[PDB]
Amino acid sequence: SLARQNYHSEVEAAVNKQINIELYASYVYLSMSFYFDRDDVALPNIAKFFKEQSDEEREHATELMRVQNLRGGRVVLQDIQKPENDEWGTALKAFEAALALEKFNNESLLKLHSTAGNHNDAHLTDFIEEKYLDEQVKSINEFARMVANLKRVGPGVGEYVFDKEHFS
Amino acid sequence: SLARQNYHSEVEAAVNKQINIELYASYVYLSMSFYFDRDDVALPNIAKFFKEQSDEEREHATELMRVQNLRGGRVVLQDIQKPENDEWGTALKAFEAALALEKFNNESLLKLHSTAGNHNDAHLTDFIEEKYLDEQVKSINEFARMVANLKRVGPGVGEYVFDKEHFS
Amino acid sequence: SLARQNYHSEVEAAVNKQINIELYASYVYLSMSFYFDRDDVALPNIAKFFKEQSDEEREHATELMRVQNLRGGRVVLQDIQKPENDEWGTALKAFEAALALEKFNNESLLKLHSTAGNHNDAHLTDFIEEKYLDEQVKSINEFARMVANLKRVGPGVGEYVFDKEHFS
Amino acid sequence: SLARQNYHSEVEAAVNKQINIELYASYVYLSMSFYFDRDDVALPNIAKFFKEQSDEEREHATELMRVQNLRGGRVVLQDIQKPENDEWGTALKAFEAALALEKFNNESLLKLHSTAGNHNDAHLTDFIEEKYLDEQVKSINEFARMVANLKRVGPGVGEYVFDKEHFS
Amino acid sequence: SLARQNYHSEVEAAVNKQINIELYASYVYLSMSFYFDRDDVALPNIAKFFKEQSDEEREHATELMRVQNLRGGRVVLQDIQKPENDEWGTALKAFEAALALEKFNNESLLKLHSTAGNHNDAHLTDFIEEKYLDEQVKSINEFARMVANLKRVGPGVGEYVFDKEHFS
Amino acid sequence: SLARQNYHSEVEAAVNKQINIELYASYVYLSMSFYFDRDDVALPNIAKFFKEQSDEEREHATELMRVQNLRGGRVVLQDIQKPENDEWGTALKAFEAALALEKFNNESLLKLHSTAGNHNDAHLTDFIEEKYLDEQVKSINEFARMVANLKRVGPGVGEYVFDKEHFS
Ligand SMILES: [Fe+3]
Ligand SMILES: [Fe+3]
Ligand SMILES: [Fe+3]
Ligand SMILES: [Fe+3]
Ligand SMILES: [Fe+3]
Ligand SMILES: [Fe+3]
Repeated sequence: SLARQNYHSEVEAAVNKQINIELYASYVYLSMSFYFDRDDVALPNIAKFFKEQSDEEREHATELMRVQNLRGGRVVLQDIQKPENDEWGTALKAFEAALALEKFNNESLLKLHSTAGNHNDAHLTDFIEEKYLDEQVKSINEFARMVANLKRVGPGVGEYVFDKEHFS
Repeated sequence: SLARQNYHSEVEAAVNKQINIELYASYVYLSMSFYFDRDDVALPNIAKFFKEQSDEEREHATELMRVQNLRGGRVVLQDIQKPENDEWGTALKAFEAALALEKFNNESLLKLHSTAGNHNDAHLTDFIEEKYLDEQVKSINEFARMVANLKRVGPGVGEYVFDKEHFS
Repeated sequence: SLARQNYHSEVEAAVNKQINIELYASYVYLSMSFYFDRDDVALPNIAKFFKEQSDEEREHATELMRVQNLRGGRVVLQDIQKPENDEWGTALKAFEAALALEKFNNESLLKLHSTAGNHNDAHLTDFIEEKYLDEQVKSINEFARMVANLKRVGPGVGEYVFDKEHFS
Repeated sequence: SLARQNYHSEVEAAVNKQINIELYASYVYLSMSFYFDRDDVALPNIAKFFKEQSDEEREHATELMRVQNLRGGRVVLQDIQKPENDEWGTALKAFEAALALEKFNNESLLKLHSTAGNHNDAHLTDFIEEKYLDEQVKSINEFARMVANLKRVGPGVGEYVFDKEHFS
Repeated sequence: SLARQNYHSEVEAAVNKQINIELYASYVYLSMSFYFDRDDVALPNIAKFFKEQSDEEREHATELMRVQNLRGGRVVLQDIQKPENDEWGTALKAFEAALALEKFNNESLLKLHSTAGNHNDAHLTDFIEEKYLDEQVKSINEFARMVANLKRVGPGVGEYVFDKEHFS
Repeated sequence: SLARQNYHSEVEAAVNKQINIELYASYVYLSMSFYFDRDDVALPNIAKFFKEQSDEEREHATELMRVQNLRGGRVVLQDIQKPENDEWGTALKAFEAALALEKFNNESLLKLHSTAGNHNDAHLTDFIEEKYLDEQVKSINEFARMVANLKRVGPGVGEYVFDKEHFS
C-alpha cells in the first residue's frame, strides 16, 4: 500500500478479530429475531427490534472493514460460528442473554482500544472512542433497563403490554 | 358455450363444490360477528374483525363464480347450511373454532388443486395457486398467532386489553 | 340481558324470520347477477345492477340482526334455501320475477309491522316504518318501471339499448 | 452462451414456433383492421379495435423473443404467411373468424406449456402461465361476448349502434 | 405448531439448507465488495455494486426464514463458511467467479423446487417459482452481459471507462 | 368505390408492392434488434435503436395502407419473407447492411413516384414527396454518418464508447 503509515501489524490483526466478533453478534441477533417471529411465540415488536439490532451489528462490521482499507491494511475474513441456542426461552431470558453478549462485545472493544494505545496509534484510538465505545455504553444501558422492566411486569399480560407499549 | 376449451366436467363440479364451501364459511363468520356484538359480551373490535372476515369469504365465493363463467362452465348453487353453534363461548374458544374452519377450507382447496392438476388444466391450477393458496396460508398463520396471544393474556383484563390493542 | 324491556318473545321470533327472508332474497339476486354474466347472455350493466341489489339485501339482513342485539334479543339463524331457478330466461322474465320477489318481501314486512303493533312495541314499529317500508315501496316502483320499459323496447336491439342506457 | 442452464433444444424450437404463430396472428388482425376502414364498410371503432389487437399480438411475439434471449437460446425467424382472406364479410363473420383464431392460438400455447412441463423446465412453465394463458382465456371470453351481442342486435341499425356504443 | 398442514420434514430440511446457501453467497459478495475498495485497486462503482448484491442475498435468506416460520417449520442455522479467496484478481476474473456462483445457486434452487414438487407441496413450489427462479435467471443474464462487455473493453482505460459508465 | 376518381390500376398495384417492401424492412430491423440483445453481444442502445427503426417502418406501411383506402383502392397483402441473415456480425457490418437496405428502399420509392407521375396522379406524387422522400434522404444520411463514426472508433473500447454515447 502506498498509503500505509504508522500502522503496525498487531493492530491490523486485532481489527480483523473485531470484525469477526461483530459479524457473530449480528448472526445471534438474527436468530433471536426469528425465534420471536414463531407462531407459538408471536411477539412481533420484539422480533422487529432484534432485526434492527442485527442490521446495526452488520453496519459496525462494515465500518471496521472500511477503516481497515482506509489505513492501508488488508481485510482477512474467517468463518462465522452459529449461535449457541436455537430457541431462547421467555422474553426475560432472551434479553438477559443479549445483555451478556453486549458486555462481551464491550470487553473486546476495550481490549482493541488498549492494543491501539500501546502501539501509539492516535488515529485509531480516536476512531474507536468516537464511533464504538459510547454507542456500546448506551446499548448496555438500554438492555439493562429493558431487563428491569421485564422483571417488573412479570409473565403473561405484562409481557403482552410490554410488547405493545415499549417500542412505540 | 362458444368459449369452452380444455375444461372438463369434473373440474366444473369441483368448482361448484368450492363455491358452496366459501359461502358456508362466510355465514359462520357472520354468526360469530353478531355473537360478539351482544350486550352481555361486548367486545366490539373482535365483532368488527369477524364482520370483515365474513365479507372476505363472500368475495372469495364471487371470484370463483366469475372464473366459472370465464371458462364457459355453468354455476349451480346449493343450500347454505346454518352454523353449528348459536353461541361461541369465550374469545379463545371462538378463535380456536375459526382456526379449525380455516384448516378445513385449506384442505378443500388443496383437493380442488389436485383435481385440476390431474385433469391437466394449467390455467385453473395457476389461478388457484395465485389467488387462494397463499392467502389461505397467511390466514391460518394469523389465527394461530391470535390463539397464542389469547392463551398468553388469560381471561378478564387480558381479554379487554387484547380487544383494545390487537386490531388497531 | 340487562337491557331488555318491553320486548316480547313473539316479536323476537318474527324478527328472526324476517332475517332469513332478507338473506334468501340476497342469494336470489346473486344467482340472477351471475346468470347475466354468462358469455352467451352478455348484458353487463344488468349483471352489475343485480350484484348491487344482492349487496343491499345483505345490508338489510345485517341491520335487522343489529336491532335484535340492540333490544336484548338473541339472533337465531336458519338454513338459506337455494333459488328456484338456475337460469332466468329473457331480461323481461327476470325483471318480472324480481318484481314478484319484492312484493313477497313487502307482504312479509307488513306482517312483521302488524305483529309489532299488536304487541304495543312503539320503538320497533317506528324502526320498521323509518327503515324498511318506504325503501320497499320505492324498490317495487323502480322494478315496475323497468318492466314497463322492457315491454316497450322489445327484444333484440331494444334490449341492447336498454342495457347501454338505463343504468348510466 | 455463458448463461444457458437447464434449457433443452426441443423447448427452444417450440419457442421459435410460437413466435411465428404470434406474428401471423398480428398480420391477420392488421388485415381485418384495414378491411373495416374501407369507404364502403365504414365502421371506424371496429377498425381501431382490430388495430389495437394487431399491436398486442406483435408485443406478445417480441416478449417471446426476449425470453428466448434471456435463457440463452437463439431466435430463428421464418416467413410470415399472408392471411386467408382479403375481405371479411359482415361484422359477425369477422368476429367469429377472430374467435376461431384466438382458440387456435390457445391450443398452440397449451402445447408449448406441455412440452416445457415434460422437459422439467420450471421457469418457462411459470413464465407461460403468468404471461400468456390467463390473457388468452380473457381474450377468448371477450370475443365470445362480442359474438353474442352481434347476434343480438342484428344487421343494419343494430350494427351501427354496436359500433358507436361497445368500444367507448 | 397449530398452523402446520401439508408440510413434510424433508421439505423443511431442504429450506434450511437453502438458507445457509444464500447466507454464504452474501458473505462472498461482501468479500468482493471490499476487495474492490482497496487503495491499490480503486474501482468504487464496482465495489458499490457488490455491496448491493450482498444486501440482496441477505434479503433472500431472510425471506426464506420468514416462509419457514409461516408454514410452521423451525429454522435451524449452521456455520457460514469463509469465502474461497481473499483477493479476486482483475475485474474480469471477479465477474466470472460471480457468474459461476450465481449458476451454483440456481442449481440448488432447482433442486429445492424438485423436492417440493415431489412431496406435492403446491404452495411452496408456487412461492419458489414466483420469488426466486425468475430473479435468478435475470441475475445470471446480467452477469453474463457484464462478462461480455469486460471482454470487449480490455484492460486499462477500458476498465476505467467500464467502471465510470456501466452503473450510472 | 363511390370515392374513386383519377386513380388507375397500375398505381394501385405499385402502392401494394411498396406496402410489402416496407413490411419486409420492418422485419429485418426486428431481426437486427434482437441480434444485438444477445448475451454474448450485449450492446443495448444499438438494440433499442433498431427496435425503434422497426416500429417506424411498420408505421410507413400502415400509412400507405391508409392512403390506399383513402383513394378508393383495395389493399392486397402478400407473404413477408424472412431476413437474409440470422446473425449480423460486428456493429460496422450491421450498419453497412442497414445502409444498403435504406438505399434499396429509396430506389423503390423513386420508382413508385415515377409511375404516379407518368399516370398524371398529382395527389399521390405530392403525398409521396411530402411524406416519404425527404424522410428517406435523412435516414440514408444518418446511417452514413454512423458508418463513418464506427470506422473512426475501431473495434473494442471504441465500440463500447459508441454504444454509450451516440444515442443519448
Ligand atoms: Fe456492535
Ligand atoms: Fe375463503
Ligand atoms: Fe330487503
Ligand atoms: Fe397472442
Ligand atoms: Fe440469492
Ligand atoms: Fe420505410
